[PDB]
Parts: sequence; C-alpha cells; structure tokens
Amino acid sequence: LSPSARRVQGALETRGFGHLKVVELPASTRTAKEAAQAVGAEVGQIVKSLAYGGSKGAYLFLVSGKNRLDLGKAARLVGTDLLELDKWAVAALTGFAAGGVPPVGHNTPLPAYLDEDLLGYPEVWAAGGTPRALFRATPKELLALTGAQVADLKEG
Repeated sequence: LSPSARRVQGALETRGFGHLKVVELPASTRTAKEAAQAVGAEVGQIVKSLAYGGSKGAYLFLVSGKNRLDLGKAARLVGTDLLELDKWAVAALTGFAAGGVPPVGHNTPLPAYLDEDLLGYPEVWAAGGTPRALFRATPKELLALTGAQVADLKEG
C-alpha cells in the first residue's frame, strides 16, 4: 500500500473512523470512471474533493463524480469570488497532490460543502491520496467526518 493510502488510513483512524478501509486499485487507474468500475460502483458514487481559494480563506467541495461544480452557486454560498488553486497551494493546504485529494487528513482543516446528489446513495467512494486509492463510506459518515454542509452545487 502506497504512502498516500497509508496516510489517509492513519487519518481515518485518528478521527475514530478506523473501520473505514483505504483500498488500492491497479496501477492503470486514474479517471473516476476507471475507479468506479473496479469496485463495482456508478461514477456518481465517486467523491471528488475540490479545493478553491477566496480572499476570505480556502474551502472544500465534495462533488458527485457525475457532476461538475457550478462555481456560481459555490460562490454565492461562500460569499466571495472563488478561484482555481495551483498545484503548490493544493498540496500545501491539503497535504496531498491534486488529482488525489482525500476529504480528510488535511494540514489545514477546510470549511466544507457536499453535493446533495451524494446523499442519493447507500454508500460512496472517496479518494485515498492518489488516483488509485479509495475508501468507501455512507454519506452519513462522510458528513460526520468532514462536518460538511449539504448543498446544491452542480451545474444544471
């Protein structure tokens, strides 16, 4: 198991959610579609942990794998303009590299929001530190872990 996977696992245990297990998929895995097939889930069940910056501070957005973030709603919700964060800041804030950001274990705890469509499943799969690592959890757990606020975030 990769250093990233191990890091997310330790983070889950330190939070009291040690029963959730980080899983490692075949090197040949890098898109959300690939990840979902490997574990038998729909792409909408994959959770993307998107980080953005604002003059206030940085925020976290958990989006269904089948939706793309509507920056318009995200901003009126946050109350400030939001802009893309480069690679360096993403790692500096979360402690992980873009493309594999998990919803927990961040160096900087971030206010969070959860795509209401994710509550639509019995369980979802979040990133485990790299494109080829995931861990499943029910939406209820994801919310308890992130302390995220449920919200309407996708483009319609």
